[PDB]
Amino acid sequence: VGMGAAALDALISGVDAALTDMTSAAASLGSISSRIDLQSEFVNKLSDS
Amino acid sequence: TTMRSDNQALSAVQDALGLGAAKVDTAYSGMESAIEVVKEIKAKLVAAT
Repeated sequence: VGMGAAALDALISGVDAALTDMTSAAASLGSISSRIDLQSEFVNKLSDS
Repeated sequence: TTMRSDNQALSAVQDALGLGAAKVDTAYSGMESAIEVVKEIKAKLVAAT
């Protein structure tokens, strides 16, 4: 409500930075999930052996 | 994901561009009307000299 041009640009930049950080966090979570899947299949193979 | 976000931003910019084009068109129509009226005024005055 009545921020002005400079405040709007600062808010947009902050929102974009937060989006980038949270996208990085999502990528990290996906990597963790992939590592969990690999660990599961390796543990199954080791138990079978 | 970053490029999809940028695409959404570009769509918003497209909507803003349409709004601004409408504003400029209205202002330019008003400008033509004012120019025609002032030309008529000048013609009347040079007749009245």
